[PDB]
Amino acid sequence: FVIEKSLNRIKKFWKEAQYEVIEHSSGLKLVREWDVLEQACKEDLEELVSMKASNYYKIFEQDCLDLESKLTKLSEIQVNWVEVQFYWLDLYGILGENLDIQNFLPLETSKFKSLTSEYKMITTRAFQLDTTIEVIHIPNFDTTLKLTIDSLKMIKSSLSTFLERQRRQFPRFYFLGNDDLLKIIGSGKHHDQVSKFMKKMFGSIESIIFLEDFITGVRSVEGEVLNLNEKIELKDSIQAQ
Amino acid sequence: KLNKSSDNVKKKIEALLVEYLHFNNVIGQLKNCSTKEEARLLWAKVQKFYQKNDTLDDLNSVFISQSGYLLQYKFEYIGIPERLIYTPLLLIGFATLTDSLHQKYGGCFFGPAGTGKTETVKAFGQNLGRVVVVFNCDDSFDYQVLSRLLVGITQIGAWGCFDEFNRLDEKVLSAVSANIQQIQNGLQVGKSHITLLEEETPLSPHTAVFITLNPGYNGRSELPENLKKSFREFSMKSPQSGTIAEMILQIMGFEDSKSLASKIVHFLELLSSKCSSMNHYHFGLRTLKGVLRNCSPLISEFGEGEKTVVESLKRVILPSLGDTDELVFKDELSKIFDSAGTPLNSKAIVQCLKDAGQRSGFSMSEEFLKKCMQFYYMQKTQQALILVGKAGCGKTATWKTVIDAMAIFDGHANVVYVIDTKVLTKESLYGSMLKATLEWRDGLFTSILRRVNDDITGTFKNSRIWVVFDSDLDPEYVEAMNSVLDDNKILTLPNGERLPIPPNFRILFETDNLDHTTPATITRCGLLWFSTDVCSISSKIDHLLNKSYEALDNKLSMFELD
Amino acid sequence: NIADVVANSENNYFTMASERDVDGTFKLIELAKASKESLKIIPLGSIENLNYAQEEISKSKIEGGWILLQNIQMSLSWVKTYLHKHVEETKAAEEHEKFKMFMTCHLTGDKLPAPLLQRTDRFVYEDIPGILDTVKDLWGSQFFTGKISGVWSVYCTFLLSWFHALITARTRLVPHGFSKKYYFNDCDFQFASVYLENVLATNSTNNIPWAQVRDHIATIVYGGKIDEEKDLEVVAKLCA
Ligand SMILES: Nc1ncnc2c1ncn2[C@@H]1O[C@H](COP(=O)(O)OP(=O)(O)OP(=O)(O)O)[C@@H](O)[C@H]1O
Ligand SMILES: Nc1ncnc2c1ncn2[C@@H]1O[C@H](COP(=O)(O)OP(=O)(O)O)[C@@H](O)[C@H]1O
Ligand SMILES: [Mg+2]
Repeated sequence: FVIEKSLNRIKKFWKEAQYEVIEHSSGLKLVREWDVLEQACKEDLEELVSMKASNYYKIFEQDCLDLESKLTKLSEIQVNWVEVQFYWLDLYGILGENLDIQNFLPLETSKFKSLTSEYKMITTRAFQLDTTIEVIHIPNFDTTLKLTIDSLKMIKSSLSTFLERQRRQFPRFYFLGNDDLLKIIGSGKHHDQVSKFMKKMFGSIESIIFLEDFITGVRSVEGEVLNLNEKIELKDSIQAQ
Repeated sequence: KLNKSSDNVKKKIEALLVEYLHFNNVIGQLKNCSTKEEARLLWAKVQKFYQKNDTLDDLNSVFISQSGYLLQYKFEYIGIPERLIYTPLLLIGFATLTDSLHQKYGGCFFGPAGTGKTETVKAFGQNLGRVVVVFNCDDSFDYQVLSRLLVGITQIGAWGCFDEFNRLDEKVLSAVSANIQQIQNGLQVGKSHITLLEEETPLSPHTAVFITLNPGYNGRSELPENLKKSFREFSMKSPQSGTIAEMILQIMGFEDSKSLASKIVHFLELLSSKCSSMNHYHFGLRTLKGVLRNCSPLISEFGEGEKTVVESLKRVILPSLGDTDELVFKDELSKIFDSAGTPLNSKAIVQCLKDAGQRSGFSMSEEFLKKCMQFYYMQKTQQALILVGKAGCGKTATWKTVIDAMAIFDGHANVVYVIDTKVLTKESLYGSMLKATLEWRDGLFTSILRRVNDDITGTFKNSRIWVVFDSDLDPEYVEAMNSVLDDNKILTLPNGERLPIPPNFRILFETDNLDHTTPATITRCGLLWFSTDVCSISSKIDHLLNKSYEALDNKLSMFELD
Repeated sequence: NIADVVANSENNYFTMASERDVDGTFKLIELAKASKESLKIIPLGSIENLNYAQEEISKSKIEGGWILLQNIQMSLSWVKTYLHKHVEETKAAEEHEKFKMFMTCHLTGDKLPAPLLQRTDRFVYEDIPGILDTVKDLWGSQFFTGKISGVWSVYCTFLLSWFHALITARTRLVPHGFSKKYYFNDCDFQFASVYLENVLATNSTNNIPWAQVRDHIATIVYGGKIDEEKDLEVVAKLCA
């Protein structure tokens, strides 16, 4: 019973464990606290593998093998699931919240929308189970997560290449982080919040002076106004770079 | 024309006067030369500007000549930067940098901190019309950002300066040394494209890298061996403090500026030699420049005489000094200078302090009034203050009394948030991010900063805000508000958005030890030092008795109580 | 000498250390031309040279030719990660074709790995040439590249070579001469020679600009490294 009680405790814990979810503004179900159940699964797997060392392992070998298989499947599910959520959450900050960036990247936006719909369907299917161990019984759950993580990583690589090309277009952008560069790029129709990054990419220049749709000049960090010779005309379709 | 000009054009005239004083100094030196050979010698060292005429190219029609080497002038906007005074050491530094750049080498300055290496590099960049970008080292600074910045520098052809290149972890040090060596070899050889950040990027031939090395624990810090071949070191001697002070005083309009500068420099070096060495004692060039800058608000109150200088020295130097050094400071001030010791604009505020202290129960002794005056005059200039003493000095009594007195005097309400910086974790003080769902939590300091900035009630505009960090401060906690401490005065969160602090937002550190704070923090904040108990041993007994009596008065009859 | 310790020893690994003032790569070139030749100079440095070295050493351990690595002190990181493990794996140099590995380090340089140093044979270079020998070497090496300007350039180069030799001779004595140990490599000589050529080209073919030549050489070229007024005035009076 010194082993029976440990196996019963493992089963009892896994018959009640369930991930905590918080609703997202896009309708997705985000999971909080990935660490607790992952650590519990890993520790239970270590306990199961150390159980085989005891010579009393034969009596409960069948149950130990069933639990070992179930927990290995759950670990393989969790490892992909956490990072799928991480990549989707990172990419949603870039795409899906700004129309201009979506216009710049139509293929990436379409693929991201399809991935979001598929992941939403999978998560809605999985969270009805009310238990985190029953998710392994969902058919092709792991393969769907692998496809989603691969597509999200490829989208992220495409986005990174696009940002590097954008920097190479205007080398001053290298002084701005990816977040700031995307804030500049997405500011298509506005083209007035770019001035907040002037002190970062242009050094002395603090902001820009816009008159109607013309750039009359810039001003330094000391408040000195510099007036351009020919005022630059801005349109809605003109790129920030 | 300076005295009758608006502030924006006052800055421009003050920046021009530095160069015109340099012109006058050079012409005066050339006049006294007894030989044409000596005149040519002296004229060679001085940085001479020229404009080409046979070259149609407009942006490259102006070049700089010093010691026979020609450097082009890039017409980048530099604004109205704080111009450095043209000391002979500055001209030697310019000549060294020009000598290094003529061979497509690098430039390196080394020497004790405070000799003006970073500022010399920046001023050399300014004189050529470039904006030298500074790479602060070991300041929340990783290697990916260094790779990105170096790629940007190479591609745009700007000048880069590695301030404090001696302090940074060895791994990033080696990686950045490799990248810098690649850049320098690409410059010397002349190849169009170089391979850094695992990518082949174009290299502009106008790129340059400068490195400043502050002294290490052993002594003179040295470049890594690989970089030693592509860089030309240069020792930065002690700056000509007399010339700097003299020119600054002359620009400020002070009469007898030469004697005033000599007296200030002599007094500060006497303080350095006489006072007991403490880690928070800095009487270098930065302290002298702060004293000189602090004279400007005092000009209206006192004038442009020596008394303004003496009063500014008492405002800046004195409150940071210990008990044994206060008498040394007083003796040196009485010896070098001569002042009447009569402070102006210290009559109504003194009465407000007396009223507030009487209301709170404190006894206005000499020491307590002295410390309250030092706090009140310190808080006018510095946004952040550090009150240091021993347990029971009177720090919280001092700032509570002064805050109440200022509330009475100016009529401005005071909102005081007392925060124990060490009780709360950093994630609980500045807020934390959920790595699983990316939901930012405000925290404590950021929440009240938001409330102050987003003053929906409209009261924080007409009131002062104080946040007192009562617990002892440590470098890690103050590292998250170093941006607030800088002139930027914005709270740079790790993520989310940036919060700018209003002019009303004051930060106080009511600590008792300074054994861990970096010198940058204490030189960015007004340090007030308590070396002795503010009140006597009987004033405290009287105050405690009065407090107990007023506590009992709520439940006891008048006759019994009296 | 290096020849005797190379011949008498059976190990194929040598570490010929020296002071930062003088390097004995020419001595090793003379040794190579004396016997077995096939010596390749591998200057450690940037990543391209790093890869070239890590490939050339592997090629040489098979083809058997000699190879020399200069300034391990600026490539410890690759040595700890590559050279140390490579020499440990190829400590059986006899199974491969016989080849000789030479490392030039600095006594005042950084710490070297203990197993590498204890396995390899060690040697120290102390041959400090006299003033006249240094003058002769500098005078000979200048003209292998040809002439650049008039005869006054040659005269100024001669004067600068003598000055460089005197400075390097003085820098080896402490506290007499220079109060601190300073290293005046060939970069200082190159910079001074370029400045002399510039001042001769721009000004005139006359003996006029000495007043600024001395000041520039004393206070910027050879005076940059110096942070002591005594050594600065020593260099100034030597220039005068
Ligand atoms: N003028 C005064 N007259 C009488 N008592 C005074 C006077 N000034 C200060 N005190 C006494 O000294 C103390 C002032 O506060 P105190 O310096 O202890 O606080 P703190 O700075 O928050 O604490 P700590 O220095 O121990 O970290 C109180 O005990 C108060 O009664
Ligand atoms: N030639 C100069 N003229 C005016 N001010 C100077 C000069 N050199 C240095 N300073 C002052 O010295 C202060 C500190 O110099 P800094 O460049 O910070 O030294 P370091 O480079 O060693 O950190 C600066 O605030 C600067 O104003
Ligand atoms: Mg500096």
